[PDB]
Order: sequence, then structure tokens, then C-alpha cells
Amino acid sequence: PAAAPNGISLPAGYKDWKMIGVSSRIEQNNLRAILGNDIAVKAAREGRTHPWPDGAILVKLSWKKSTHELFPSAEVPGDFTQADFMVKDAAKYASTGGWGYARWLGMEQKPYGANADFAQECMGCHSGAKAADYVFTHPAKLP
Amino acid sequence: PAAAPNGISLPAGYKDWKMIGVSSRIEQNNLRAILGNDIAVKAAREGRTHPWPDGAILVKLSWKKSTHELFPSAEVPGDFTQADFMVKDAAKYASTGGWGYARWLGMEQKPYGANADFAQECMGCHSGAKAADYVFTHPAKLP
Ligand code: HEC
Ligand code: HEC
Repeated sequence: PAAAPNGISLPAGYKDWKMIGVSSRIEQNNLRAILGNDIAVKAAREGRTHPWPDGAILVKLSWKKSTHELFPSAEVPGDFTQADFMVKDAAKYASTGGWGYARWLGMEQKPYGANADFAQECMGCHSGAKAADYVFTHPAKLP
Repeated sequence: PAAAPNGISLPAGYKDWKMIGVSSRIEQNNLRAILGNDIAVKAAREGRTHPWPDGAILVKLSWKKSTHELFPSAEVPGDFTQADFMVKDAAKYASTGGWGYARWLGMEQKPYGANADFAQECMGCHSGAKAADYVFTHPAKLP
């Protein structure tokens, strides 16, 4: 697809990345998966998040919630809504907290944002997670 | 970890597997990730699920729901509760629909089940999905 307005290209092969976590956002009626590239997954598992290392890429995949036709108390993914990315590069992206933000919308993978300054929107909320290097997600615990 | 009572060993390396989907089970207050080995992932993506191919392994990972401390409308994983597996081998597990069922509990990874017949409990619900080869999960759609 086209690059984001800030020049970030869609990372190839994100659908094959390893899982960091999952979430449900009540207020938007979605389910999400949080994946990362191998730098991000190694950092997440080792607790090297203060700060995250350069080269880490986080992706959040979002779907509308639907209910399973055979088991109504199971909320399961419906339509795909968006892919959100954060790319760590402390020098390149110093103006947005050391992260390159990007979003692509829908199955059509339309880049989000009116202009190259769109990431200030993202920062508006993510600045609340400054103490955790602008990342809300806590990696899910596994054995 | 100890093998399940039906002889199934815990698949090594499952935390490095690719994502098939995610879910939320309302009645359990759990968030879940569904991963699969590469045989399962290929089959899921290609629609070769009638029946699933031998060697496919699905894993469901479950965590208690907890709300994010910075964003209370975000439901996120808390304590890890269990890993559920289904191993396809049509001939070997013909008596349980062609799938080997197994569950390990908690971080401590205690095998579930009183005896080797424990998988009948799993079949009790999964038989409702018999027309879909005993699998409820619909692979999440991605571009
Ligand atoms: C999740 C996110 C992720 C994963 C990394 C993380 O911080 O956990 C990415 C790559 C990303 N966002 Fe943001 N986002 C918010 C919250 C609370 C969470 C965690 C809970 C969940 O799984 O949903 C996020 C909050 C917000 C927010 C507040 C209303 C805004 C405006 C944004 N996020 C905006 C953005 C982006 C702007 C286009 C962007 C690329 C994001 N988030 C990336
Ligand atoms: C999910 C499951 C998975 C993933 C494959 C699938 O069928 O989607 C595995 C490997 C597994 N179960 Fe089962 N299970 C149930 C439902 C509705 C879902 C889909 C929704 C979700 O993501 O949670 C499942 C339902 C039930 C159920 C009804 C009360 C029982 C008793 C069980 N499941 C039991 C078992 C197992 C017995 C130990 C076992 C190994 C399972 N499930 C594996």
C-alpha cells in the first residue's frame, strides 16, 4: 500500500509476527492483537522496555467484535478495522518521543492522516504512557 | 512439563507460533489468543479445514481480564490461566473426532484431567462444532 504521510512504509510480513498481547477496547467495541517484530518480541520477553530498543516495531491489529454463532458468550473478530504501528528509532523520531507512528485503515490499507503531522494525534494519548516509553501494552505473561 | 493423561506432550515452542485469532469469553472473564503451528496456519489461511490436515496444532492461551491502569476502557491480560491444545491426527485420535485434546494449567503448567478419558469433557462442547471439524475459531481476516 501507499506509505504513511510521514514516510513510514508498511512493514512487510507483519501478519507472521509473534504475539506480545491481546486487548479489548470497550469504548470502541473491538478486539485487538499486539504483535511485534523479532527485536520487539525479544525486548518484551526480556523486559527491555525502559526504553524499547531501536528497531522494535509494534503492531496493533483491530477488529470489530462479533459474537460466535455457535457460542454466544464468545466475542470474536468480525471486520478488520485498522493496523497501528509504532517503530522505535530514538534519533529519527525524536520529535514524537522516539517512535514513528503509522496507521493503515481497513482491508483496503488506506494510510491514515491529513498530513505529515498526523502523529501528534497519536502522541495526545500516548504521552500518558511516557513513564513506559509511550507504550501502554504490558506484554502478556506466558510460561 | 508432565504429559497430559492421554499421553500428549506439551508442544515445544508454541509461544513462537503465528496468530490465527483472538477472543473474549464473557462468561469466564478471560481474553484469549489462538495460535497455530505452521501446518495449522497454512490450512487456516487457505481454507483447508474440512478436515484440518494431520499435524495441525491449535493452541488457545487464556488470561484473566484486567483493566489497564492508565486507560480503564482497555481490558488487558492479567494472570495466565491455561493453555489448550488440539492436535490433528485423524487416525490416531479417531475416537475423539480426529483431534488430540490437552490442557495445561497456569504458569506451573499442571496437566489437566483426572484420567486418560478427560478429553470427553472437551468433546462435550466441541461436538457442537462437528460440522466445522470440531473447531469453533474462525481465522481472523487480515489483508
Ligand atoms: C495501543 C497502541 C499500539 C500498541 C502499543 C501500545 O502503546 O500499547 C500501537 C502500535 C498504537 N497504539 Fe494507540 N493505543 C492507545 C491505548 C490505550 C492502547 C492500549 C490498549 C489497546 O490495546 O487498545 C493503544 C490509545 C490511543 C489513543 C487514545 C484515544 C490514541 C489517539 C491513539 N492510541 C493513537 C494511536 C496512533 C495514531 C494514528 C497510532 C499509530 C497508535 N495509537 C499506535
Ligand atoms: C476454543 C478451543 C481451542 C481453539 C480451537 C477452537 O475450537 O476454536 C482449543 C484448542 C480448545 N478449545 Fe475448547 N473452546 C470452546 C469454545 C466455544 C471455543 C471458542 C471460543 C473461545 O475462543 O473461547 C473454544 C468451548 C469449550 C467448552 C464448552 C464449555 C469446553 C468444555 C471446552 N471447550 C473444552 C476444551 C478442552 C478440554 C480440556 C480442550 C483441550 C479444548 N477445549 C481446546
